[PDB]
Amino acid sequence: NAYRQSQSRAARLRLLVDTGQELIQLPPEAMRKCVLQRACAFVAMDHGLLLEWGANGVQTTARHGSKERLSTLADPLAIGPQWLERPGTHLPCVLLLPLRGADEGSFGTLVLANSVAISAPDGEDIESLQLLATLLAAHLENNRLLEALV
Amino acid sequence: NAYRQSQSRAARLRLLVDTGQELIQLPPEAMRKCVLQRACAFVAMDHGLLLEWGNGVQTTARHGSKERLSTLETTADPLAIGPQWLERPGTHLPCVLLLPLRGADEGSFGTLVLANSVAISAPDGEDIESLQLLATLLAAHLENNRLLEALVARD
Amino acid sequence: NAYRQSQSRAARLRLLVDTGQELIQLPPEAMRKCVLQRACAFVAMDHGLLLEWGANGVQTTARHGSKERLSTLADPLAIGPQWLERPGTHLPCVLLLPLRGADEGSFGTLVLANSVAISAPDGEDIESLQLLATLLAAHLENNRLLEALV
Amino acid sequence: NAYRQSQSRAARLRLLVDTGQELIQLPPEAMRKCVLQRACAFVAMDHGLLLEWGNGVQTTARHGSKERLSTLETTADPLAIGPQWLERPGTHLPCVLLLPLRGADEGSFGTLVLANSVAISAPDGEDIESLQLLATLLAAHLENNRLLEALVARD
Repeated sequence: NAYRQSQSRAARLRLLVDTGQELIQLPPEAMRKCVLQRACAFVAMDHGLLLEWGANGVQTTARHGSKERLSTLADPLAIGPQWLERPGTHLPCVLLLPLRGADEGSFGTLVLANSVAISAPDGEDIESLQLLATLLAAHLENNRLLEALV
Repeated sequence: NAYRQSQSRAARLRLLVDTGQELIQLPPEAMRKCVLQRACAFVAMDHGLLLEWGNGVQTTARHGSKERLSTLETTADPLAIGPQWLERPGTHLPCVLLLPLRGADEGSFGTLVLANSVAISAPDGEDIESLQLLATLLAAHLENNRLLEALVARD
Repeated sequence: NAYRQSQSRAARLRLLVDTGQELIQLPPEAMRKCVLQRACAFVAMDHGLLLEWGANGVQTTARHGSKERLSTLADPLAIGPQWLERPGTHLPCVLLLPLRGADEGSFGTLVLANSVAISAPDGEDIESLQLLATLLAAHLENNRLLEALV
Repeated sequence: NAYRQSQSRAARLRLLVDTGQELIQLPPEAMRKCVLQRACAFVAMDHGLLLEWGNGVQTTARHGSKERLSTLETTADPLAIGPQWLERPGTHLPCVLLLPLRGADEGSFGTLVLANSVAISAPDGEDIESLQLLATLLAAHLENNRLLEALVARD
């Protein structure tokens, strides 16, 4: 269907351009919250987390949606996206997007989660979210390097 | 197509110059309705509202059925820079465009919210950019009014 | 000529959208400098000033190009644009764009000036610059009201 | 036209996803040439350069005749937010598009400068927005490299 493809392509492009222009203007805490919110909204998922480690110990640096439900839910060796179905739980569907930096594996992960079972985002939507995750990862790392130099 | 793009660009300029000129002339309630109505028409989106916050979020203008408009979340979004296109499949308003209002003061103090009853592709980027500027023009004028009112309240 | 019109319309639209999105993100001093620079570049004029008064006495709050040449050059009752030819001078052509606020007349003016005689910008270019001047004027006034409330 | 806009949007996405993927793989000099070449091709602009500053402004990549490129001003523009389209009638490069580079650090530290030897209309807004994001992707990666180099220099 060309209309659904048409819609698909536009939504992806707007996500990238809109999130990118905002991300580079915001201070670190706001940035992480806002990228997470925009990522979640793109796939219509009602919860999310940004997790970061190795600054080993996992820290939640942004959250979207119920903290109780999100507590009901970190692989530093992961590099690829993963869609998890979790039948009969409070967050039945979860998308994991590893944040990759200077070392092997990942130093964090974007976690997008939904309170209702839903379809996995399609391959092309994941590819766009991965591009965005690369930009976020670079800014997370750069902010850490900036602080190390200070 | 060169001709079509030139003609679309003329339409964007008319929207901006004509509405920007008129905002100067109008009282705040009239400004809000004018911008919302014109913005909705410009991109053929059949619903819209304007949200403003400082108590809490207030809906200051509406276009289209109040019933469907009620289904939209109305959260303050002071951090927002630039637009957001949202797909909300299966809902009463499956497509939504957010255009923040930001003046001279720190933070966005409102959002122009356009919405459509059926799934459509996001409007052309330069339509979106024009609507974002129209929101910015509205914001400057609404903020001016607020600030002058606040200053007269101060005595 | 449809191509020159095509070019004309695009340049005007980009000016408005680009200047507007930047203006609302910048602190007051930067804002005034950047709107002036963008205005000047739009009409390919190599000098400019932003003048403000009534905070009566005229203050230069942004400048573009040679301060010496600009010294070689304020009506608070003016409201319309004006193109001045000044034959045999250091700045042979000048565009004045009054900044209108809460009172009759203007509280400032954008001055765009060129070191070489050139054609006046066309009516449509002036109309776009006037729209931009209205946005700038509102922000100048709002910044003053903000300070008055503080 | 719906079909044409969908196809243009596919081309913008390819540019972004494909180039963004490749930036990860490449050394800094290669990153700069790749983005400049692809950006110029994408909007059919026959010249370009990349400017970066911290001594002073340095031209770090070029595309097209160095002779015509020399005619462009090379001033640091740390305050710039978003693009700028310039008409420079009668010059060697009568049309110029500026796309700032901004990372995590305060201020823009460079500009992608695209330019054309003949007057053309500004590219479509969503082409411009895509090129601006490509500059942003480049910036993040160039800044990362700079910062890691600065940190190894620190011992």
